[PDB]
Amino acid sequence: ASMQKLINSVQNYAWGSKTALTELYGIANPQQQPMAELWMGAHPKSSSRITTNGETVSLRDAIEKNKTAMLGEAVANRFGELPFLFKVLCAAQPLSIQVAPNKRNSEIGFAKENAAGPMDAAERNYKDPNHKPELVFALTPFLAMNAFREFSDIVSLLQPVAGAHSAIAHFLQVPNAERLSQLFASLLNMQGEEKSRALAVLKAALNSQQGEPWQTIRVISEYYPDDSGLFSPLLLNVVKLNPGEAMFLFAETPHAYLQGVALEVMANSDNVLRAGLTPKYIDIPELVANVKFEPKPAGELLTAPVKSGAELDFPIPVDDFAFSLHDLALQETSIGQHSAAILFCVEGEAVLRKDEQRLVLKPGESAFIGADESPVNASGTGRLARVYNKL
Repeated sequence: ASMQKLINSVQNYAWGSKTALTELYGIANPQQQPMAELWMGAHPKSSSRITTNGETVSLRDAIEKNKTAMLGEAVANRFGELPFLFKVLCAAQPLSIQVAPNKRNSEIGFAKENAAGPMDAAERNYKDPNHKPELVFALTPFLAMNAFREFSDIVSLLQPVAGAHSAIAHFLQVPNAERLSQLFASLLNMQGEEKSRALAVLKAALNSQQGEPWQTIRVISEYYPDDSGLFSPLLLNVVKLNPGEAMFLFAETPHAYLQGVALEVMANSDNVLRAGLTPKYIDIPELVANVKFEPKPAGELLTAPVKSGAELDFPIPVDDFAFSLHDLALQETSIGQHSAAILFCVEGEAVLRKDEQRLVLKPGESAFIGADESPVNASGTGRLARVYNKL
């Protein structure tokens, strides 16, 4: 079959929503497990499957058998694999702050660590040498953190808590990238009485400061009462994405997913460098070496999409993946690409057609389109998201 409806995995991580996938898409959950992520792709931990004959097969194994045909020649020769994983993300709670090292440093990190051999230890930062560019696209109102605030913004937010830590006072005295780096490291390295002091001052400020990002700190404190990451909304932009809005997560930049439901598209890497809101050991020197202490103005945080006909493209500044939304109507529109694609029904109902084959997707369902099977015609109502490669 030219178009392959996907059988996808749902990760039941303890942080996931017990209800979000059910309420959005009607996915069953009779025993009320946490449903954290719905995976669309060919990840070796849990590949999506396709149906042949009647038998199911791993999408990963199927691509493996047939790389050029499935991925296209460009993707096949550049990456050697499907170069992205596409998820629906549905936490019940705020998640860890993370930084993605760039490609060069991920390579260096992966090698530095092997030469001292241990994969599943807590000292380990680099599971592979890939970078991890990512886009998030809000499905429901989505609260996140991304990038450092303008320095003057940080100064204003830190004034009320100047007494929490001497690193704050030091930054306030000269608010520059050097002292921002020292502050960031100082905060994450707070211990014992130094840490209880700082957290006591912060929690007292919440009673006298109103609005954001103070409210965001309250939200986080429900789950991370004893985490130096509670100060992060004062350093990092807090963003409330409306459904349909997106943000690209650049390298070397702290970010976090705090509340809501989104699509996530990422390059393939299992590397996770944390920067707070975690009980795990953090290697602060390694983290600091992979952070660019440059402000990002709020006006620059969301990706500006571009509409052409029925297609809304979200320009991504890397080659690893591309992302577009497609309006559906009665009159078919042709959706084609030089690569493999995954198509996901965001809302309404999608009827895909390739020659004689018809495939209906309801919201939350997806299909894989191999490169050799492009283009397909789409009709119906609502919108289809597509992950692909523009190479």
